[PDB]
Amino acid sequence: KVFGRCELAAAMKRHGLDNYRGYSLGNWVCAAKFESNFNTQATNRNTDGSTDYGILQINSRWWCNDGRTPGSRNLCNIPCSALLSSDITASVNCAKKIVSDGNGMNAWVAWRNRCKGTDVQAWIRGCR
Ligand SMILES: [Cl-]
Ligand SMILES: [Cl-]
Ligand SMILES: [Cl-]
Repeated sequence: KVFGRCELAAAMKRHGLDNYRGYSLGNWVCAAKFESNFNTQATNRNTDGSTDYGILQINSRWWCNDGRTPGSRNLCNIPCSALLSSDITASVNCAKKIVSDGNGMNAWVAWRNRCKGTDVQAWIRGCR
């Protein structure tokens, strides 16, 4: 599913991301825009052999099991395919574990490089 901007904003707010660990809703929507272009089906391979999955591009090295990342952990205890569902619950639940692990949203390279320090509330401007 390719979400609309305001459609994703509303889904992320319903699942508890608005000001989760201090990060307003626009931070998460900006993050999803540049990680996946709002596409729950997005995948991208990493040079180390891991793969990033879903609207927030969660890495199989640490967070999900895809059966092909040697020496990996599965800290969200889920298959990486669950992060590809048109239902974003698994992705959001796992994102909360990531953003709580010490580095905040700096865990997402795209957030640090394209959202951090910008006017992220523009990503939610004009939505209900
Ligand atoms: Cl599994
Ligand atoms: Cl933080
Ligand atoms: Cl914008």
